[PDB]
Amino acid sequence: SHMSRKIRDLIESKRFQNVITAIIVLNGAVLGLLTDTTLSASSQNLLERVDQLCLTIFIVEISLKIYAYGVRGFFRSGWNLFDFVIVAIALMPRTFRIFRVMRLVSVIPTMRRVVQGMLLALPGVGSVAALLTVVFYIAAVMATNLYGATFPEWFGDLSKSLYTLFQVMTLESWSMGIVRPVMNVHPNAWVFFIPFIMLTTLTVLNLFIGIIVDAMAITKEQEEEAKTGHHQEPISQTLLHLGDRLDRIEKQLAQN
Amino acid sequence: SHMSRKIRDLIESKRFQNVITAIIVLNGAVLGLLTDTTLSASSQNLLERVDQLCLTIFIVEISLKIYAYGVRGFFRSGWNLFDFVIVAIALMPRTFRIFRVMRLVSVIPTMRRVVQGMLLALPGVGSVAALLTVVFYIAAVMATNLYGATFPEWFGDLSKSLYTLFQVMTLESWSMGIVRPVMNVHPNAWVFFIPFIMLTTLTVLNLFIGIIVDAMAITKEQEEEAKTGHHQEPISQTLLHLGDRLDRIEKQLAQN
Amino acid sequence: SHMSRKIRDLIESKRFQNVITAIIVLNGAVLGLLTDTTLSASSQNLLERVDQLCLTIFIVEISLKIYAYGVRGFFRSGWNLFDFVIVAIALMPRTFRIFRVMRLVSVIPTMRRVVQGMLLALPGVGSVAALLTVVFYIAAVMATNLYGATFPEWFGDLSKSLYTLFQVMTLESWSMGIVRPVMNVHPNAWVFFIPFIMLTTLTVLNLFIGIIVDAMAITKEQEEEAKTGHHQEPISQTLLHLGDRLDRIEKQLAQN
Amino acid sequence: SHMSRKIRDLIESKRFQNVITAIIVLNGAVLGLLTDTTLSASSQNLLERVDQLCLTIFIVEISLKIYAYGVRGFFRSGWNLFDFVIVAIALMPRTFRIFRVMRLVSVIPTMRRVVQGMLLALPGVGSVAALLTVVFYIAAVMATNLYGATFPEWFGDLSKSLYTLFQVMTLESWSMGIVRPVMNVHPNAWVFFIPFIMLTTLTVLNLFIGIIVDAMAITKEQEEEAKTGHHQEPISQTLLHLGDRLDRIEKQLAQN
Ligand SMILES: CCCCCCCCCC(=O)N(CCO)C[C@@H](O)[C@@H](O)[C@@H](O)[C@@H](O)CO
Ligand SMILES: CCCCCCCCCC(=O)N(CCO)C[C@@H](O)[C@@H](O)[C@@H](O)[C@@H](O)CO
Ligand SMILES: CCCCCCCCCC(=O)N(CCO)C[C@@H](O)[C@@H](O)[C@@H](O)[C@@H](O)CO
Ligand SMILES: CCCCCCCCCC(=O)N(CCO)C[C@@H](O)[C@@H](O)[C@@H](O)[C@@H](O)CO
Ligand code: NA
Ligand code: NA
Ligand code: NA
Repeated sequence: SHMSRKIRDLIESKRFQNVITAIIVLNGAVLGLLTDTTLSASSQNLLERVDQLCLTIFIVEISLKIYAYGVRGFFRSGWNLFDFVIVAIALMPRTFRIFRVMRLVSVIPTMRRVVQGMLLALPGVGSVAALLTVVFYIAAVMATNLYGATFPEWFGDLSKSLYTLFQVMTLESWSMGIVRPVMNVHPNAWVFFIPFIMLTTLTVLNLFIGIIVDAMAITKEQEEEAKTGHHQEPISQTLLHLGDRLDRIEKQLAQN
Repeated sequence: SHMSRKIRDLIESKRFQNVITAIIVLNGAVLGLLTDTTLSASSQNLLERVDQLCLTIFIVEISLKIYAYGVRGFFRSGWNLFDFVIVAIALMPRTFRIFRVMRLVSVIPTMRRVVQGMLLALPGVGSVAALLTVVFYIAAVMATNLYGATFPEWFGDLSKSLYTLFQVMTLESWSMGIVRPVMNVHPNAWVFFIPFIMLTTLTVLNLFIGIIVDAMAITKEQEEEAKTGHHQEPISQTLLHLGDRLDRIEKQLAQN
Repeated sequence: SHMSRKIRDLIESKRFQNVITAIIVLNGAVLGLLTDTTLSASSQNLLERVDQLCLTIFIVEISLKIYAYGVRGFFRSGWNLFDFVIVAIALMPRTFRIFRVMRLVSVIPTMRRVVQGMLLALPGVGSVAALLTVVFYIAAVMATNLYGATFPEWFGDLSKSLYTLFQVMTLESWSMGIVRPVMNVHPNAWVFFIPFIMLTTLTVLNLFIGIIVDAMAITKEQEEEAKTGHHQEPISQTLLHLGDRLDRIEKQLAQN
Repeated sequence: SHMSRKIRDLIESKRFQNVITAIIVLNGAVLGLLTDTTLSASSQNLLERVDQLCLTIFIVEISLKIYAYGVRGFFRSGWNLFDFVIVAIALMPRTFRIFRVMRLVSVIPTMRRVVQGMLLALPGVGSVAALLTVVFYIAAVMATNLYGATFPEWFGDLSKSLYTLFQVMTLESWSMGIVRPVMNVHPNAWVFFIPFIMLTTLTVLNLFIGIIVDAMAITKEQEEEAKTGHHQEPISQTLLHLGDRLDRIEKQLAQN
């Protein structure tokens, strides 16, 4: 229909995106002002009405999209489903309303592309992340059995051990706060903690670098495709096509 | 005119740059000596006169440049505008006079190229930086509402929360100083702080690596252009021109 | 024989790997539950029987493999030898039974490939690691002689000095906890500690980056070979073969 | 002469390097044992004689080299000059004798190549290092003037400010130890310290990454040259030579 097509063009315009972005920012500002515990009853009531107005504008925006794309066509996108859930959970009584400021990511295409690159890079580091998880679990069981009776606040149970080993991997007071006090009772505890630090810092840096390198390459391809319609072909494909042109001319020269 | 041309050649010489660099260093040294609170009145007066002499030499230098390049031609460069502002603000009464040691960057071309590469890499990481800003704002609102009444020095208001979340992202006493004391009152606070650390450290490292990788490539191109007049063409352009030469010879062999 | 061939196909199936993986996870869960010191005698007895059952399943699995591959054929693989040692040490009475959760790495091929890439990258960083070791040894001898009599808990002997220099390299309380107290007695101690930090942080980051970059490239080749049978040839080999095709056609055109 | 040639072949053999390496290790071990303050007079005397024996073996080694290469030919190498200085300073009475364990780097060629790559990468990061130095100097002058009277232990003078800003750049107790106590007196001090941290951590990581990336590439070329006599030509040179072969065959086909 012509009407649904005029609505799609309104939705996909730069001005509509700018208005929705401004309402997300306004809603985020009123939720930030609502943290101020010194506000008067009238000021709080006013800010709650601005929040209610912002939420109504998002309802109109979402309904406008579902009509212009169709129920199955709208829910086909993960970003639209996210926008729908974020707005729908506010209707029908979580206390974390500030999470709808995440709509700045879903509404702005360049920010959406950064997050997409990070999410798409996750499967590729799954085995490095599983290796770190295995090391953490093994270390937490060992630390609990080794130090739980003598240092129960840090290692009294599996949950406590996982927490203090995460602190140890981040290098936060690992020695003055944790390992020197442990070594006063268990002199060889450095044999456990120093290899734990070497392994986890190497593995977490491998995990982070793997995410970053891949996310940057995916996002760069997505930026190229969003502007020109296509991305730069990999150097391997360029060299493959160069070799194909050489086979075509070699078959020639030989007998032609 | 011949005079303006002789002045331009004086300004663009290696000896003039070396003299201006020496005056910036001398001015920086006298401002560093002026921090010593034990100095006599005569010693302070002497150093203030050396500072005044340095500032007069920069006025002569700047005027010499504005005459030799023209008002619009001088202000066409951002570095010249910076040099002009830095010297002009000293005339007419900020207390931070030490900021004119930044002229070492604007005067030395290799240092100027490092800063240029860093500034030019900023637009390309704008979406990663905006994502970190969104995460910080959301986390600061949540932390204020969750912990502000029980830990008001760290999370009593939005400003306090942003400050302590910046400390938490840098891993500084995050656990022994902040999260273990918070968990004594809110046992599940690790559910907030550990994902906050994982997300912000990954995102800030993505931001820093993106700046560094791009700044290094831009600065390297600028060094090449400043020495030879041109930079190394990207491998994609070399492979494109190689494919063009193959099309020219294939059209040949086929029927020639 | 046909029987050994039917057993090999059972062992190499996805379902057999999934069952062995589930038994490793179950054994890891019962060893994690056994850390809970509040368990009843009956609960502990039950968990010890589940652990015994898991260990028997691994014995059947290992025996099944040794028969289907031969004694020399099974021990030809380092992963099979690891699986054998891990299970065999449990029979005949270390207290660290949780180390058999490392079998998740040896049993899952994608996790095995991550560890293989890390182990294979170690020879290539051996000289960077030896340089860090030389710097640590020299610094520990100097720190012991310089500060051992005045700060014996941190530098009283070589072992203590190596431990506190490892803490200093990780930047943990290096200044508020170690160097400011040392400088109260030895004012120029920053001349030792600040160059030590600059050198070791640069060298350890070189060591970690060298491991990560190489492990990622080796693991990526191993993933390619495990799926297609071969890996992507290096760009140097592609350009070498491209130059060979040009020599074949140049010898032609010249006189043909 | 034949004798000098037989001596050069002895010096350049793998067995002579292995003997000199073993004497460096032995000398390092006796200097490490000499740190033990509980040793008897006889044990100390014995270790000092082993140190004296090691030093005599290095004198014979150095003299053997100066005769076999000539005075100007020996001193032509920076490593030989280093080996000469290190041994010669021990004769004629620094207390840091442990520095002759640095001869492990000069004697072992693969370790020598790592250090060479790091030294050769230094000129290329000189402008990034100068930028960090300029930022540190400016910040130290500002911090001294801003906080020196209220926090004289940390910022009382330029030297104190440089030290605590180096601690702040390493993120060590930057907030709980330095900036929160400063903000109790100067509430806006975060406006100084947070941009200082952002700038210096970005710049020091740029400095470290620039050193590492270049040192790794130089060392890899040096390893290739030491084994085969030549290094891998850069991809740019391979593509340049590929384009030259295309010009030779295009001039042909056109009219041949
Ligand atoms: C891979 C990273 C995994 C990090 C998270 C692991 C710990 C999660 C469980 C947990 O933290 N607790 C269990 C829920 O009660 C709370 C405590 O057991 C523990 O945090 C102790 O530190 C307490 O003493 C705090 O007061
Ligand atoms: C993205 C990074 C953003 C980091 C900076 C955010 C905080 C900026 C505002 C601010 O720090 N203050 C507001 C100006 O008054 C001061 C305090 O609210 C706060 O710093 C508390 O820590 C006080 O208790 C200090 O004494
Ligand atoms: C390359 C990294 C090497 C790091 C490990 C070096 C130290 C290993 C030896 C060691 O730590 N000790 C010797 C065994 O007794 C124990 C103590 O000498 C020392 O840890 C002191 O800190 C004590 O005061 C602890 O209570
Ligand atoms: C680019 C990195 C530069 C870091 C090094 C800068 C400081 C060097 C000078 C120095 O540290 N001192 C001057 C020599 O006396 C000593 C003290 O002024 C200072 O260290 C204070 O912390 C004292 O209170 C220690 O007790
Ligand atoms: Na700390
Ligand atoms: Na740190
Ligand atoms: Na600390």
